[PDB]
This record gives sequence, C-alpha cells and structure tokens, in this order.
Amino acid sequence: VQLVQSGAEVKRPGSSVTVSCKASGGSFSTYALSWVRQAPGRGLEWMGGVIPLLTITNYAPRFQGRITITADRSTSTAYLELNSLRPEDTAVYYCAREGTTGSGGKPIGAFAHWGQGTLVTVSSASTKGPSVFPLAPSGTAALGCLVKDYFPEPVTVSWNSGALTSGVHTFPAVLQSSGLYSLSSVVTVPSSSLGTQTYICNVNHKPSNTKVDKKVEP
Amino acid sequence: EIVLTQSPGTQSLSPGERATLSCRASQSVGNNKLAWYQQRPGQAPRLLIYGASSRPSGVADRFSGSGSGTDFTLTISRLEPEDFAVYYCQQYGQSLSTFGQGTKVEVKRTVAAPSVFIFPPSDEQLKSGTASVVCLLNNFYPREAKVQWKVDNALQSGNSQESVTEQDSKDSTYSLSSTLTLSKADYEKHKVYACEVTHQGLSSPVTKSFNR
Amino acid sequence: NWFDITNWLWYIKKK
Ligand SMILES: [Cl-]
Repeated sequence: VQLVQSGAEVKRPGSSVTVSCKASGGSFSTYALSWVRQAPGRGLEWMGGVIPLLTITNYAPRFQGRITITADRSTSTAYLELNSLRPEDTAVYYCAREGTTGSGGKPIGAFAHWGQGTLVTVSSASTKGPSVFPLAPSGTAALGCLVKDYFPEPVTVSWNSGALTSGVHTFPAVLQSSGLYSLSSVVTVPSSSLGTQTYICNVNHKPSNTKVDKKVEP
Repeated sequence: EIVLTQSPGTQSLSPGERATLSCRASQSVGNNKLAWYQQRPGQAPRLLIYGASSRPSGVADRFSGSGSGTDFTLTISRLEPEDFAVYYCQQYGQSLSTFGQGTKVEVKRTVAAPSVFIFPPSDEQLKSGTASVVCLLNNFYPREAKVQWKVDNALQSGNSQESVTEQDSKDSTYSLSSTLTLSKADYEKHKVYACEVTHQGLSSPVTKSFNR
Repeated sequence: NWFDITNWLWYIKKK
C-alpha cells in the first residue's frame, strides 16, 4: 500500500484548500482513510476520516463545519477540503490509512500507511527570492551565510558543492513580520584554513529560481 | 474529548539504555485502542504498536506496548541510535481520535557550554537599507539556552528571532542562531551591538559584542 | 466507534 499526496500549496487567508491522496496496492473502498496535520514544531492532530464504500465520514469537532473529506473509488483517491483558512492552518497535512493484520485483510484501525505529507502555507505573501549575505569569519573560526527574505519554503543550502559537511549547521527558517522567511547556515573550520581554503555557500530557492554560490571570505 | 498526557515531554537517555514512556488518558480508552508512533525530523510518522500491545510484523521487537484503561506504556528494551526520535500515543476507542503531545527521546551527553560568535551586517546588506546582526551559539548541551540582544546596553525586544538545530547525530549537541534586524538608519544611531548568552555550562553569562 | 466499522465490514464480506 502506497499513498501519494499532491504537492505543496500556498493559499490566501480565507480561501479553501484541497489536498489529494492516491492509494495504490490493496483495496481502497473498505479501509478507513484519515487526515492528520502537524503545524510547524507542533504535534500530530487527527482531523477526520472517511470509509469510502459506505460514504461515512467522521470529523473531529474542531473541524466540523470547515472540513470535507471525500473518496473517489474510480481512482482510489481521497480528498481533504479545508475552508476559511487562517495562518494557524499552516501545516503539513498527511493522509493515513489503517493497517491490516494476518493474511485475510482484517483492519486494525491504527494508521499503518502514511502519505508523504503536503505542506499548505496560509499567507498573503508573494514568491520572492532571498538575498544571500556573507557572515564573514572574525584555533576555530565560524563563518556562514544569511539567506534573507524569501517566500515560500523551502530553501536548501550546501557548502563547497556538498564537499563540506563537517561542522555545518543549517538552521530552521524563521518567519518574519513581513511574512517572508529568513534562514542562516554556518560552519566552523580551523582558523589556519582561512588564508588558503575557499568556502562557498550554495543556496537554492527553487520557486524564485534563486541559485547563489556565495564565497565567504575574511 | 479524551486528553492523552505524555509526561515527561522529553527524556534524555544513553544508547543501550532502556526507556519507558507513559501515556495517561483522561478517561478509559475503549477496548484498549491505543497506538504508538515514531516520528523523526522531516519524516512521516510510523506505526510501532496498536491495540495497546500488538506489534506490526515489520517493527523491531525491542518495542513493546502494555497497559489498559487509562495507563499505557511504550517500552524500548535497549535504545539503538535510530530510536532517538519523537513518540506519539493515539487513542481510537471512540470516534473522536486524539493524540498525545509527544515525547522526544534524545541523547544524554555531558554538559557543553556554547561557543559564541557575533557577526555584524555585511557591507552588501547595508547598501540595501537594512542591518541584520547574527549571533551563533554553537555545539551546546543541554538544549536550554537564552540569548538577549543589547544595543548600547539597552535590552532589545521584538526585533529578533532565533531557531535551533536538531541534535547532532555524532556529538549530541545543539546549536542556535539568532538574528537582530534593524533599518540601516536605526542601526546607525547606536554603537555597541551585543549578544548575551546564558546556559547551564556557563557559570555567568557570556557576552560577545562589536562597536559599529 | 467509527474506528470499528471497517472490521465489521471485513467480517460480513468474508465467505
Ligand atoms: Cl522498527
């Protein structure tokens, strides 16, 4: 059983989002499919589920009035609709299907099968590429790059095209009052290397096609 | 609504040690429909135990579940490196399913004070009308740390943000980055930019600073 | 309990 979700989406406040979950393997119609979300740095929250053959939904009271979960047996696809979006709805949304036990397909209720998740970002911001600024080094020195003012997630950072990983720390982004993200990436190295070795941070922000290879020097 | 309490929310343990994680329910869980999941950073959760004590075929037998009613336990007989992760309990004994808040099992190591670095704004950024000052607290343990920004000794509020890395897989430390942001014009009103750091490994606060 | 429905369904659909 494999569950494959639709891709990340940015939604405006007050809008409605639809996330899909396509199942392949086993039977679709007779097993319970639920939606579980996780806001950034927070825990898992069960939202609701559906049993497709019976068209019986079951919604958490917190979402009853804003959620619709549907199932299309012809495509083995389940859908989550969530309305009246607010910034608090920014989260990774997972579909999760109950497991089975034994050889006869007996269901277990608990969620054995999970999709990859879908990040839904609720924001009024527009796509923006970051500026990339050096954090210049002053037996160990620190140096880094500041990747400032981008939207939406994600940004990836490497150093020296992936050759430098020891001592690298790439931090979680923070969301600024502007509704744009900022992140930093740093590395510590021997002070004696600063004269001779080159350090370059490779920043990739796909949505804006920002690809910067910033040499950081003393 | 059944409230599931996972306490403590963090356990600091060593590889090879046993772990027992508590899930207490505010009401009896119907038919012991209590599941446990593991979640590592950047990954979907994974089912370890269902029906309080049943273990899916694929799951390591060092994980076991027990308990009934309102009092459930996940036991990890011997912690492997990959077992340091977050564990959630979930009840599904009534139509409103709920999860606990999770318990993070992290690696205990010796106390390590942060190495502290401060970075002035780049010339490039200053040309653009903004000044970001960065403070790095590197490779410390435990995770609890505090940074305060002071500008000519005035404590700052509302103009900084920070974040923290996941525990390092090799040395079991954390690092933290904080950014203070001002307009260029405001940045140019002040001289001394300081970050003051508090941590268990420091007998008194450490300040790194520069003069604009 | 909604979480028990599919077990019932499984049981009655066996032959
Ligand atoms: Cl396992």
